[PDB]
Amino acid sequence: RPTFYRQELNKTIWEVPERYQNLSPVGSGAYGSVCAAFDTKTGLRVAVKKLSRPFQSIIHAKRTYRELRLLKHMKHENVIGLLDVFTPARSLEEFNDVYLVTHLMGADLNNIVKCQKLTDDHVQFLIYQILRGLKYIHSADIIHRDLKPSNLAVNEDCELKILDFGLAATRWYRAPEIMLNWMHYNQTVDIWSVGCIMAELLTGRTLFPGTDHIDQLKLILRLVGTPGAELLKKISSESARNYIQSLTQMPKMNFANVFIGANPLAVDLLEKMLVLDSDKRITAAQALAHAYFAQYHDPDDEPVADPYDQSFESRDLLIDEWKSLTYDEVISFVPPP
Ligand SMILES: Cc1ccc(C(=O)NC2CC2)cc1NC(=O)c1cnc(-c2ccccc2Cl)s1
Repeated sequence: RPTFYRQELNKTIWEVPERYQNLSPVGSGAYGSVCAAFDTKTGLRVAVKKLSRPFQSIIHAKRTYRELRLLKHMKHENVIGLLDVFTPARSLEEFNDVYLVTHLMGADLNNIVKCQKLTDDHVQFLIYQILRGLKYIHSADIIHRDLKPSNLAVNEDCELKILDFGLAATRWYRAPEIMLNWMHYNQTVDIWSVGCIMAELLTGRTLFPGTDHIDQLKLILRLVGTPGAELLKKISSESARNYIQSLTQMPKMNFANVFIGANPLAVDLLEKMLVLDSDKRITAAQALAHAYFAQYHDPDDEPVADPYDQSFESRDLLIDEWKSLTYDEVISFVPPP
């Protein structure tokens, strides 16, 4: 057991071992607060996350076990992986703090579009890596649900890593079915997000930069028109169907007229991506196979995930029960070489 040292960062109590040094807060990191630190041991720049009130609510205690289980299973280049997990606790009886350690990422895609248009080969490399990462996550029966440039991490070499997966001016990449309560969703809700992101990289501007839920939707549709005949029947919700008919009937717009000068194959993929029909929306594996990624697509170098036991998700257990399962996952952790 290493020696732990206490410090106060923006009125937060941080008790970390005698290896993580010069802790400086960076951003957010779902269900917690993130710090940039220097790991003695390896001599690397790492990211340290302190989970916020891990065992204070039923939703938190369940989410804490969920997050730790995900990080211990993720073994992929385009997916954030777990380097270390610690607690200032000696016994189960004093376990009320959880810390997660990962590699420190250079930047996020919110700055990688900020004020300049990207080259077509740059977009190709970024989107191919998002898709490769999503393919692996989806094969484990996990979906991001809140995919945005904020949780897409890049380094100096443009080597991408997906963050904050499987836990869920912000909802600008939200899919129409998981917003307008349409047909019982699938994994391609993330393909919609990939589509909105790809468009943003090429144009340099956000595709649907709404101000509220009503605006966001009018904007999505000022480009895909209104659902037509075969699709209007598929809509399950009695409430939201009243709004679709309330909207002025918009036609489907040509993506070549909005994405001017852009690669014809990039237009085709975006059109196969930004499909209102969740049933006909292209999958991560199918989108990798698309002609646009001819230079990068390798079926032999696009691995699928090992079986992920998610049976705990159907389990309704008490805080102290979830607290116990988490503690065993902290002590059973094998650090990667
Ligand atoms: C430390 C940590 C803990 C958990 C998760 C995570 O994704 N958990 C979900 C269950 C799957 C991610 C990180 N890791 C980070 O949150 C960051 C690493 N580097 C970051 C960064 C630093 C400076 C500038 C830009 C970035 Cl993107 S944030």
